[PDB]
Amino acid sequence: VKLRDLDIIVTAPPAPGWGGRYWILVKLTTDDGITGWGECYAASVGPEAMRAVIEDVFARHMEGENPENIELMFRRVYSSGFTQRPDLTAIGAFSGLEIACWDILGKARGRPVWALLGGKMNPRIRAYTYLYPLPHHPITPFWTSADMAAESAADCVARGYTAVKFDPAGPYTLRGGHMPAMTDISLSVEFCRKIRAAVGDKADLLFGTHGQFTTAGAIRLGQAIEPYSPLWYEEPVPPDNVGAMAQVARAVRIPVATGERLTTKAEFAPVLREGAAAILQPALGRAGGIWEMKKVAAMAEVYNAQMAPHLYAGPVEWAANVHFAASIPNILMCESIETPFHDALIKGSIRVEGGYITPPEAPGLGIEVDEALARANPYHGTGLHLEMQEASCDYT
Amino acid sequence: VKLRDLDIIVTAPPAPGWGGRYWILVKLTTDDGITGWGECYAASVGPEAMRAVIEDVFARHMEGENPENIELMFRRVYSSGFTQRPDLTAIGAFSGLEIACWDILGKARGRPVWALLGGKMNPRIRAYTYLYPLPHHPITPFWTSADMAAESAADCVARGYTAVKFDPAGPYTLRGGHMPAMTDISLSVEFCRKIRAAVGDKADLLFGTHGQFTTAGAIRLGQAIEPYSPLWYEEPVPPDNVGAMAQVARAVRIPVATGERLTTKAEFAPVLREGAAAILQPALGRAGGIWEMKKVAAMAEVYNAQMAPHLYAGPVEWAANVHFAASIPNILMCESIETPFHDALIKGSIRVEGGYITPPEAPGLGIEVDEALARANPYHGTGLHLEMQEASCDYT
Amino acid sequence: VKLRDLDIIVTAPPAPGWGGRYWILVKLTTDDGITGWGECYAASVGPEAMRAVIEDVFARHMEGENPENIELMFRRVYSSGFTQRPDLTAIGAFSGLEIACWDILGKARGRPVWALLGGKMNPRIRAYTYLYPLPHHPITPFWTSADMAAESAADCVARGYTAVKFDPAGPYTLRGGHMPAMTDISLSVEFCRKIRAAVGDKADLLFGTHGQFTTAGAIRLGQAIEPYSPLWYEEPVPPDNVGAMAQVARAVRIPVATGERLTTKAEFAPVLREGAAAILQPALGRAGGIWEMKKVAAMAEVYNAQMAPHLYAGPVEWAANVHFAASIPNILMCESIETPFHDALIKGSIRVEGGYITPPEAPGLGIEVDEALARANPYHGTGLHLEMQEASCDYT
Amino acid sequence: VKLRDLDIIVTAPPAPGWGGRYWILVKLTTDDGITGWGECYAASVGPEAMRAVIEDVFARHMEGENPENIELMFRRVYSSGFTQRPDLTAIGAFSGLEIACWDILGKARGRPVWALLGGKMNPRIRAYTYLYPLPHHPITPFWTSADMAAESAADCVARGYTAVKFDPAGPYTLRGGHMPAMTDISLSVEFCRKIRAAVGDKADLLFGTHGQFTTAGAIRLGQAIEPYSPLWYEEPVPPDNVGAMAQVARAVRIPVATGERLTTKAEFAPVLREGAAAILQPALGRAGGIWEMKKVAAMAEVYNAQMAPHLYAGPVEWAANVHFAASIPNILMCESIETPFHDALIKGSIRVEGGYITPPEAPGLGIEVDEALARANPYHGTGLHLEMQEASCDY
Amino acid sequence: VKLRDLDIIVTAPPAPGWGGRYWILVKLTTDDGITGWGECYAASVGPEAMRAVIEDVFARHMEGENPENIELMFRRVYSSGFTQRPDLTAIGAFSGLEIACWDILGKARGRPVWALLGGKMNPRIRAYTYLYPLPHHPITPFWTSADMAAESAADCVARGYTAVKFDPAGPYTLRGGHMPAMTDISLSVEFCRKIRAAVGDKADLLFGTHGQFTTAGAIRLGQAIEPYSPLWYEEPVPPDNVGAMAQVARAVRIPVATGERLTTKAEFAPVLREGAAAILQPALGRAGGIWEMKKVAAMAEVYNAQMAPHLYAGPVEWAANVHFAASIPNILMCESIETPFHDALIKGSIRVEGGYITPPEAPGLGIEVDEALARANPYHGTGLHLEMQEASCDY
Ligand SMILES: OC[C@H]1O[C@@H](O)[C@H](O)[C@@H]1O
Ligand SMILES: OC[C@H]1O[C@@H](O)[C@H](O)[C@@H]1O
Ligand SMILES: OC[C@H]1O[C@@H](O)[C@H](O)[C@@H]1O
Ligand SMILES: OC[C@H]1O[C@@H](O)[C@H](O)[C@@H]1O
Ligand SMILES: OC[C@H]1O[C@@H](O)[C@H](O)[C@@H]1O
Ligand SMILES: OC[C@H]1O[C@@H](O)[C@H](O)[C@@H]1O
Ligand SMILES: [Mg+2]
Ligand SMILES: [Mg+2]
Ligand SMILES: [Mg+2]
Ligand SMILES: [Mg+2]
Ligand SMILES: [Mg+2]
Repeated sequence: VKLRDLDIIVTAPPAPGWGGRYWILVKLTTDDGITGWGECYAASVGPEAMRAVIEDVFARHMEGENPENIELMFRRVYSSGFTQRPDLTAIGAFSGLEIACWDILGKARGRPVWALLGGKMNPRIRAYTYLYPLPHHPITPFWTSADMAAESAADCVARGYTAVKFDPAGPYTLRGGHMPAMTDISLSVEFCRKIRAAVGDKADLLFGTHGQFTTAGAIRLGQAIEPYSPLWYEEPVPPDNVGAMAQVARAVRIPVATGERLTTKAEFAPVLREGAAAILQPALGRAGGIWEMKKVAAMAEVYNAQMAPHLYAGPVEWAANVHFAASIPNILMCESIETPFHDALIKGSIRVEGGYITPPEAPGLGIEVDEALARANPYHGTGLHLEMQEASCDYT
Repeated sequence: VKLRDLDIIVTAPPAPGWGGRYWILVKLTTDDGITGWGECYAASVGPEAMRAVIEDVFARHMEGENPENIELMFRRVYSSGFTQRPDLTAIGAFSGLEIACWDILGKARGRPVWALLGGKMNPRIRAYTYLYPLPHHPITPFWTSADMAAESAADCVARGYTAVKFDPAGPYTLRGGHMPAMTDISLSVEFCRKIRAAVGDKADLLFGTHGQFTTAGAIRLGQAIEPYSPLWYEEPVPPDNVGAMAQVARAVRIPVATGERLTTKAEFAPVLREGAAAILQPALGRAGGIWEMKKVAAMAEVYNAQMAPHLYAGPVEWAANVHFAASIPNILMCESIETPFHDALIKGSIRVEGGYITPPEAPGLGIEVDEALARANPYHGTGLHLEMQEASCDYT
Repeated sequence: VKLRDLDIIVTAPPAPGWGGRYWILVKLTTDDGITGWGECYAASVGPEAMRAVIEDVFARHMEGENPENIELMFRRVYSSGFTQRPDLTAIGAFSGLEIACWDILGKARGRPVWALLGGKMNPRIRAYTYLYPLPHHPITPFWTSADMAAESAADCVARGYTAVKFDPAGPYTLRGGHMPAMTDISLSVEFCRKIRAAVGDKADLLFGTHGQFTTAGAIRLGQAIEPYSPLWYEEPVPPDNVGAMAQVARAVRIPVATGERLTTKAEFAPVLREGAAAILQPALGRAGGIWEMKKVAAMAEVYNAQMAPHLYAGPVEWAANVHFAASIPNILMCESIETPFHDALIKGSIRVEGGYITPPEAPGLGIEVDEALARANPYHGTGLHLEMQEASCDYT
Repeated sequence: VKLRDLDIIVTAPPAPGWGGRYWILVKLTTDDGITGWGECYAASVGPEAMRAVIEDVFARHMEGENPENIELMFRRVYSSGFTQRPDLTAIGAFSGLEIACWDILGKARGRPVWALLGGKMNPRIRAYTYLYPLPHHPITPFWTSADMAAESAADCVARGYTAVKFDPAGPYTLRGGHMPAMTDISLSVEFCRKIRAAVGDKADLLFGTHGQFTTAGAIRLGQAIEPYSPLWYEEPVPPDNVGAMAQVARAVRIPVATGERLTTKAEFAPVLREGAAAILQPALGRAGGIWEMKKVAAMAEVYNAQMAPHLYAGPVEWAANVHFAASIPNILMCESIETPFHDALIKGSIRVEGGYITPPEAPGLGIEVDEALARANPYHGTGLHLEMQEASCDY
Repeated sequence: VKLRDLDIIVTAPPAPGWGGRYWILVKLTTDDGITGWGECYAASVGPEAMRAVIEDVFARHMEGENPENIELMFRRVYSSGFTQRPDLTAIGAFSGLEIACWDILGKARGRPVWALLGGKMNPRIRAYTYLYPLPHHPITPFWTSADMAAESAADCVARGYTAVKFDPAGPYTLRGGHMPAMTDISLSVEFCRKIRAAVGDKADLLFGTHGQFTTAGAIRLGQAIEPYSPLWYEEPVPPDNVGAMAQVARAVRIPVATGERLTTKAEFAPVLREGAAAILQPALGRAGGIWEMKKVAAMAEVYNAQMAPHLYAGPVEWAANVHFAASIPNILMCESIETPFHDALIKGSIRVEGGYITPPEAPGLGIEVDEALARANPYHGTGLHLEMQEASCDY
């Protein structure tokens, strides 16, 4: 078969909007009518600019191609316009389209995507979630309340989650790395202490930092939270300096996790080689798609390192994560977001049950995308999927 | 003053089209009506998608801002959408806009841009050019003809050039690095031998490769051309592997030059640190603009390394290169392209004279852009500025 | 479907016998009657012991399993008996069985194997061959005759080959590395000189050493042959010391190729990481099979390195090489052996044509194995596929 | 003399089966009637296939050879079939045969094997044991019971042992390294705390992990057990990544020990060179035999590192360990397993006495193998000596 | 048996005295009357002081000991007086005594020494020699004559030698490394050119420098001789800086050989680890003896490096080299000196024949030492075995 048609749907999750301001869905159709769904993860520019980028990438490198030719299509986009180094925006476009190709391939083969990726390694995939406000928690105060976070952790654990994520360490800003305030450090310690007291040995603590810090700052914060045995320390520094992250990794006793803002094996390889991270967290809708991330997973294997696929986006990218995770021996866990809208968008096709995800057995990604629901929920705002503060860190 | 309006003009150089399929010009206007001109260098996606990207970057991060705030505007774009690592496409958009800001600043200050960048280091800037066919040379056979290249080289020296560039080493393809054919090596040797014979000591040879090669291939080719004392070996490998390039630099006795496909100090710093290149060749319309490249020039200084700004684009980016070059102690030379169209587009405001460029004394970039000429030459081709071949290297 | 039956056929090539004393072929049959062919490359012990080893591996880890589960089956064999490090014999057994699984998968999917491996990268694959005696050459004197080798090189070029391999450097012995005799060095120079004269730019020289040498000896030999621009220097030292090989790589101006005696990504990753080789030459019937070697090919990509699959065995392993090579962007060339028996054994299903190989379009490996022919050619000797002599290097 | 005959006996230890499902014994006879016994440690494939491998290795490289020629026979097998890099299965076959050659050599020389290896360094060799259930302990609950492990440790100390080993860190699986569960870490801390309280300064704690973990996971577990001063941290990661293990060694304050799944000096040298381990634990029946391990012991010397020969097998390999250990300056301790079957199989010829082993003075390995007993205890299972679980870690 | 008696004999080789001013022979006798011969290589102080050192070492650490206990006796001497780091003089004394122990052990075992060292690897051992004046060559002009050296080289080849050594690079002085004169480089080039022309492919050139040079000077000299493909570049810098030798190794395309002035595995291990030398040339009478060098040979194996035992001493140390070399898979070649005195002192027991040495089959070192001849040739001078001049390099 040959790829023929592209539809792009930008959809806005209802309030409180866990998973960001909008999700960029792509729907591909072959010349014989098979449809595949994918999801792009790219917000350097807004959704309208992303539409033009996606349409270009598809028309230029993919339209009329056999969807089997995943290596070739990656090379075309990766090399586009005499580049042949990672383009964060163009590869974001490609990744979503590549995921749709896998959905198509599974349907054409009559097999789930994982069955095409070296088969099943994992009959059940360990899941985790951020700590989100419970219904009685005021949303804004929740983010700096250790007490409320501990309640959310207790509820996650009751529900079967074996790991929970939180970031009490303060705002990320556009200036780059900063030194944490003493209050950021003490709050981070309070969170770890209270969450550990609430979950005991029943769950791991995932310290979900957002690249806020200088190397110096990341080390000072890291050392303070060591006594609570967090399973990982995520993005301790901004994503533009592998050497700086390896410095943090060598100086703190907590495993460093990173990858959500990185793209292609050309960026993941140095992270491993320099010892910057032990746990890789690519967003498949950003990092080059399923096949490219299989290449990265194999690289992680020879460093005795593991994958933990990123999710702060919709259930389509999450379905890609699940098939990917089902097929690799070095899976740690899959980030997950439980909301009515996430579930409804794929008609409950794949779910976290008792803290774990069972790989679907249906063909392709094993999802039924509610296209009507996505279209009934357009994005009207002027913001990006996520945004970085302009105001500096508060020391007063 | 504040940045107010943006106009984007995509212009096609007339046949034979030295400088690529199209140039992306940007024109900014302040709220007091000062106009500034810049040029973007970004072709992962085509002109129409780039229009949308540039509009987004301007409206989101720059509209309404004081043009003095160059550090701030860079931080905004660089961090946009929770990224804060180089985005080749978004920073390409910013870079052109940043150059227009400098044009505006120079006009507001009543000074040439170089005077705002630490003043004048270089009363004259050494230029170079590719070897282009002479009026009596057939175009297609020229590129693989050592005899014709040598004739072109003699002509360049007659007109005062002290350095000439050529790439006789074969096609660059989307597959990534390949091993050169024996004929690629022999042709490269023949070019270097005959061009050296033609120029003697009057000019340097610049071996202007396009990242065609595996590390192994780059070393085999490099050792073969060493006897002709080429001043530099440009992009010996693809731009997505700093360690690989450093392996070439250590294994060949020719200084390695690179950078036209890199962006921001976050990418240039590791190139220096690992010893991947001795000469840095940013395209200012790609790499973050003038101020960001001043940062890189300072970094090159503490490696006893030099800048050689890239030009395979229009005279507006070139003008930016000139002001940048004029203000740095560690300038090697400025890539230049002499066509009637280049000259006409800036109304002969800045020219190579006897192999050298005098920094302009007029305010701003010191150019008068022929906007009418640009608009009379629209681009409506289907191709990208430059493109990478799909067919493999030919060994037969 | 499920794997059900295994047949093992050990076949001896007739005269002149290029490709070793015997080939170990495996035939797998599923519960629904689909057949797949593979080939094991393992001769630490003889074919009778290997038959017992292959039976054990299949029954313990593979019988009853869905052939899709390539990741899982590799993990089972690789970890077998609380090992989980490379076992050369056990993995040799698995590799052939794994290749047969791929033949089955392609047949089940109705697609060529390469189509299941990320699709087609290479519509034509560059082949090479050893220099073999011409009909007018006495066989034994051929191996040390530079004059005859040159004739054979010209012959290969006339056949359309673009690279030729030869080893004039003397015997490999069980003692480990030795220093070459002055005669070994002079003969190697004479070979390179006369072969280069005979082929000019029409073909590459592949210096096909067999790990005879101490690090010191390999460097002395390497420097002597540099003037002839050999494309690679194969196994300059024994395969049991990555650091020693990297020392050679750094001290010689020729790219180092290795891998035929290595197994799994666990061994190939340090080779890349330490810069021991630029070109990886796994024997797929030894190194863990097709999928494991796709993992290695991906690792080679992030070192800007290439694959050149090894062949000193039958056409079944070669078929695996072809499908593997068809699917990777970083293919250099495929080692090939053109004998009447190789061709007859797969009924001319896949052939070298004018120095290149077209990937087959038929399902699975795209071969029709002549089982009757393999069975009519049993192995009756007491030797191993290849053997290392006991007598030392001859300096007198 | 010349090696002429090989006999292979696969024997199964009676329940509870401390030492694994089966032991592969080899018996070599020279042309003038001297017999030597050795033991192979190799289970990538089962005993049936191993018989075929052993027969091949012996017939091809050793039959008809003078047993003095240990360097040559090693080179022959190591290089077999144009290989000349470690083959886990072929070298496991060779190792047992090589041990048997040393038994023969000792007998022909009229000297204990240690006497031929540079002489006696160690009049008494420090022994250690795993913690095994006491008679009143239920077998299954014992492995996760810190209380019972502490009781067993106290008993070990009362019998003279100065070091004890235990692994409470959870299952090893075929998937490769995993992250420990919080309960794996807490249980490991509980074991270390209670065993340390039970033994005080009277014994060392040996944290006998089985390569279960990712580098990250091994560092998290390792840091938690540091306060109890464990003497070593064994196989913290799988045996297929020297760089990963070196990362653990640099990041935890406990000496790393490894080697039971490694083979030949070609694999032990990089471990030392990269600082992956401070203590080397080859299984002599796997790693290339006695002489190859003397080479490794010498390499360990120039890294100020020590040897601790592995034992999860029979008394024959153990006897090889003792002679090896007696002859080296850099011995730490010898792993030992005390069962009635181990003792009976070598007719009580060598024994742990009060936590230490005296090198025997009799010729060869100084053992009398009860061949009849070995033959009366055949292996009837379908499994391997040890096996790796398919199911993942339980969180 | 136990070591009981020590006799020291210092003997001077007659003019022209190839092999140095004197050789230090040691003779050990066991309590049951077995005799063993060894040779010490130690010249920091003269023969009389060395006598006192050897007597002390023997009486303190070895007398009354079973000669089997080679590991233990080395540890004793190595650690003597709270040292436990290489003492050139003390270990030089031990080394000769250790060689004598091996002679005794072989006699007691009824086997050649090589048979006790892992058996035979090499049925014949490749030999080499310095280029010595031919009978019609004037001795003094010979050392700086490329023409005469080439004649001697052609003669060596006619006699079956496959490698020849020479040093045209100038004097070694007590000052330490110096820069070669242009004439030193030119003469070295002339030597290499003319010797290569005389031997073609029939022999290797061994550039046998004596540590004359600074790192810079060694690199300038090394690059100039590269075109003639010398097999090795011996001791390019003084033996007291591993990092400096490694700098030469990385900067010249010739393999570096060293070790004659080094002692124990503690010094050879860093040489390998840092990549300072690819070929190791211990003098067994200096470096710790046969067993200690077997440890070093095993270390060389895991660096894919080789041994070339040093000889500028008597036939007793040479006998030790031969047995050592016979037993190791990684032998390159054995330095040899053919003089009437060498041959007579061991009664022609072991000889170079057609450029190769056959390991003896007789018990022990397989030599019959002419004790009477040794005593008939005492050393009468006041000098040292070799000496370093005080005058600087001549520019
Ligand atoms: O600048 C170096 C690059 O490496 C990666 O860590 C980041 O993507 C960054 O862009
Ligand atoms: O691939 C690693 C990064 O380094 C740079 O060389 C490339 O642009 C890439 O983004
Ligand atoms: O794969 C690398 C090797 O290092 C050693 O630790 C293992 O034996 C493995 O085979
Ligand atoms: O000896 C260590 C390993 O490195 C690799 O080069 C060989 O396969 C060997 O097994
Ligand atoms: O000079 C430092 C040490 O290194 C060795 O090379 C020398 O023997 C010396 O003792
Ligand atoms: O072992 C190498 C040398 O360095 C010093 O530490 C020792 O004394 C020894 O002589
Ligand atoms: Mg995150
Ligand atoms: Mg260029
Ligand atoms: Mg080969
Ligand atoms: Mg263990
Ligand atoms: Mg010397």
